[PDB]
Amino acid sequence: CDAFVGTWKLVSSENFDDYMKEVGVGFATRKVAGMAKPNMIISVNGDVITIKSESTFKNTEISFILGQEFDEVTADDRKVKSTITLDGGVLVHVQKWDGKSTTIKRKREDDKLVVECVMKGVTSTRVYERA
Ligand SMILES: O=C(O)Cc1ccc(N2CCCCC2)c(-c2ccccc2)c1
Repeated sequence: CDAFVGTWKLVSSENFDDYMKEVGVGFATRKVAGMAKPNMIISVNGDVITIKSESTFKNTEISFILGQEFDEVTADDRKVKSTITLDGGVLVHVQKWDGKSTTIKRKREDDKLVVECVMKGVTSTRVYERA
């Protein structure tokens, strides 16, 4: 994951409110979470990848090994079971909870890190730049 490592800042978002609605996030959390401009900090130590999200809304952190499921409390307080893999150079993060599923893909495109969040037919695209 060398080209993912570093400190990234959110610079654009599209369709995120609709993605959060599809996920089941309530009104007040959507409003405050949608305002956030997180920094995403990605690091690797051996086989362990750590992704931190720091913002005025919440500070979260996950550490994981590719292909190995882990339990995650999301920023909107879902208790999910997550599995992250590398598929053709894209980090693919699947979250399962309550019979539901959402997929978050992270990829390098030019000097950006593009984050695509999909729930059923709804996609949100979040673009990060190096900090
Ligand atoms: O990291 C990304 O930008 C993609 C992504 C996906 C889900 C997010 N959650 C879970 C869905 C409800 C809102 C919070 C967030 C998020 C994290 C920190 C502050 C605001 C938003 C970011």
